Amino acid sequence: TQDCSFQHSPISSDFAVKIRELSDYLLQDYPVTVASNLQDDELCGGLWRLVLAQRWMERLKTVAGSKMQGLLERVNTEIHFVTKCAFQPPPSCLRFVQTNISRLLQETSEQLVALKPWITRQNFSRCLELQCQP
Amino acid sequence: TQDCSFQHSPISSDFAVKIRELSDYLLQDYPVTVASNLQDDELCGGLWRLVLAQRWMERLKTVAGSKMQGLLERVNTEIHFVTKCAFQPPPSCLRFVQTNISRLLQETSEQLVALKPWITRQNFSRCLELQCQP
Ligand SMILES: [Zn+2]
Ligand SMILES: [Zn+2]
Ligand SMILES: [Zn+2]
Ligand SMILES: [Zn+2]
Ligand SMILES: [Zn+2]
Ligand SMILES: [Zn+2]
Repeated sequence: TQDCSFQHSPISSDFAVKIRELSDYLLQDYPVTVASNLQDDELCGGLWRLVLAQRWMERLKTVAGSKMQGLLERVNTEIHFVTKCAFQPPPSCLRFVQTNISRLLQETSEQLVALKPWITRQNFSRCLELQCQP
Repeated sequence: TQDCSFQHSPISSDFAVKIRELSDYLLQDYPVTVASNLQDDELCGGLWRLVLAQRWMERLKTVAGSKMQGLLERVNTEIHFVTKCAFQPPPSCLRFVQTNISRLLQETSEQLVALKPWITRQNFSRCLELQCQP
């Protein structure tokens, strides 16, 4: 079974800085998406969204200018650890809804904060399969 | 009667610079619009489009990060001369279409180049009213 756990915490302490820096050069209502029906799971929840947010940082880098690429990539690095785990592609039941990139960035920050005290204490093996709610 | 002429330095020599400096920090496919059926007019064509690109620059300034505002505010200053004339509100016939902001900025640059050799020699009074193709 693919496992997923972090012995040492992957979250850096100045991640909120790299996000405020990206936001300083962003057109805040740029359309991105967020899952609208992610199952309520107090252990995998933030992790699922970080994986999704992470998938967005990559897509954004491809249509970003030389200098915006660095700000994206630098925020990408703060949450790229989620790929250390074999997360499965989103299920067909997962619905996405258009939201401002400022919303996505704000939530990502929040998820890192809430995840910080637990990232190294929990076994996240069952988070690999993203789950839906109706 | 309302007049629209420019006897000063309307278009500068360094506009492609403030623009490229803006694009380097942009998500190239950010959604904007361009008029799709602007009537054919040798004298007003570019001006009308600059008029529209200008309103976008103002708009995008209200949703931009503190530092993106500066990048914008400077590109807006390059085409700010269009607000010197009493351009009338766009006609109901004027259809708009979504386009990447990269295409808008590229076109805005091309327009300033084409308009540069003439902006201070022509009288644009008849451009105050934007027209559509039949
Ligand atoms: Zn292992
Ligand atoms: Zn160790
Ligand atoms: Zn990567
Ligand atoms: Zn200039
Ligand atoms: Zn003609
Ligand atoms: Zn003004």
